[PDB]
Amino acid sequence: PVLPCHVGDPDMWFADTPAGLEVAKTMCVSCPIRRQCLAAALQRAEPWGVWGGEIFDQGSIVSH
Amino acid sequence: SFTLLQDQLQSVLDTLSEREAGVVRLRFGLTDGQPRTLDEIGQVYGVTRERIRQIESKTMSKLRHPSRSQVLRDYSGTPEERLLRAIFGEKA
Ligand code: SF4
Repeated sequence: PVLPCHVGDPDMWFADTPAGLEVAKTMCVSCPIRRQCLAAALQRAEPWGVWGGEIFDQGSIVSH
Repeated sequence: SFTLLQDQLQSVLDTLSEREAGVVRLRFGLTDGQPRTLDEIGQVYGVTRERIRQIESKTMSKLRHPSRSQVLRDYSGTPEERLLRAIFGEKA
């Protein structure tokens, strides 16, 4: 069951630029477990990275 | 089975930077069996305890991420089993 984040470099989901994070967010859109990944990352309060097609910051979504 | 876990864990850690994998190995005692404090790791690398704290937090997040963690799904006491339980919590 291919997940988009099994494609390319894992560090794409922890990119050092806004443009890099936008690419990772776009990869997640077609993920078959996207909403489950988002829910679980919120529960764990992931400190950074793209999870469920959203950017995390100290367990919060960067929405703007 | 346990040797295959050790091999797979090594392969996942080898996808991190030397510094990233080094902080995780020293924190969990993966090489020498002795977990090290953020303080001890700062002294070894000549980096602030605060930067080591940030690296540990950010790297554990990378290791939970399915991009790195998926392969480990198939798989207490040992450093390897403790790292597994820090990545997967209850799923161990
Ligand atoms: S939603 Fe989660 S699992 Fe799916 S591609 Fe994005 S990060 Fe990977």
